[PDB]
Amino acid sequence: SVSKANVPKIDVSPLFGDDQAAKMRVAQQIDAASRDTGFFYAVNHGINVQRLSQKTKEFHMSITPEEKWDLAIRAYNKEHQDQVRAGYYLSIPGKKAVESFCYLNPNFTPDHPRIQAKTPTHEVNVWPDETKHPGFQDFAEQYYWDVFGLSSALLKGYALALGKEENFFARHFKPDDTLASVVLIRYPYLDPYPEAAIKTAADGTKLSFEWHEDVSLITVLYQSNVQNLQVETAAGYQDIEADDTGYLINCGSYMAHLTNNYYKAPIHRVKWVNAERQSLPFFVNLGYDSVIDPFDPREPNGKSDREPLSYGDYLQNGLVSLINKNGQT
Ligand SMILES: C[C@@H](NC(=O)[C@H](CS)NC(=O)CCC[C@H](N)C(=O)O)C(=O)O
Ligand SMILES: [Fe+2]
Repeated sequence: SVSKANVPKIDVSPLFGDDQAAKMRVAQQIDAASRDTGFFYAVNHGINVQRLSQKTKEFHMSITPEEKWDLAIRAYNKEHQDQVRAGYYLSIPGKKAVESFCYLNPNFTPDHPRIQAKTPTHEVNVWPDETKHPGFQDFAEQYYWDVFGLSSALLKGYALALGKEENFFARHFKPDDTLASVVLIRYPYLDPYPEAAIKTAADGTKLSFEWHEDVSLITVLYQSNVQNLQVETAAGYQDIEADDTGYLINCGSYMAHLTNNYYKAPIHRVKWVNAERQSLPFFVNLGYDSVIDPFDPREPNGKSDREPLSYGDYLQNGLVSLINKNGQT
């Protein structure tokens, strides 16, 4: 007997346009959801999301164990020391069910100043062989720019929601330096299902991934129509219903930092469900040196005691802590 969570569907199309009052009315809906369960679905987002699903299914289902070693992150392949973030995250049959492929900003090439200077969190994407996966790199790169465009529009809504000018976050979310990532997650069907891949909550619920706050400004998530997400509320954990036509949005712990917990980063987790499904998050992260002053929209004056925190240190530390709390993925 678990409840459904209030996860309103908000038409974000006005954030792409120039009707200011219409943008305010969207911002009011984002303010309301951000202060309630902390989730909403963005609809009328303009992304070709059936193609995203199909191309991702194609990749996941045609990639071979050989390819996966050749693309693997440092945790699965020691030869691959630079890859802490970007690459393949392998399955372990009998033990670990999930697997995935993470990629970063496509403008991180050997000549980008940030990979010349070896700045942490910045990596050059690895890719499969073009003729084994025809069109995949081109598809994936363009998806990165499509969701970047969406996320950019959402962030104008968050800014307006908070009483700011609309470019308040978005001006620091730039194609040249953003540390945003796409992750293409596969959660497979299996029996026998490997028991070491299931965790049990304090309430008995079986899980594929335990409670956590996201490491992001916001998170912009496509998922297949299989129900799996729960958010923690004052009244206990609630089910987030699936909607494969929409993007599930929520704040991460950096928005909570920037707003003195006014927009909280909702605590959530993933139920274990034995079904073939996709989780494709885009983590909206700012540039390495972005350091917005924390504010407080509770206060007549808007002043916060919190100290600024540069996005790169935030992210490097947060990613590492997520792995320590909830395991290597
Ligand atoms: C939405 C999706 N998220 C996840 O699996 C979890 C929790 S938000 N996220 C992560 O592991 C963080 C990956 C960061 C990525 N490698 C990067 O370098 O940026 C899910 O749980 O299905
Ligand atoms: Fe999450």
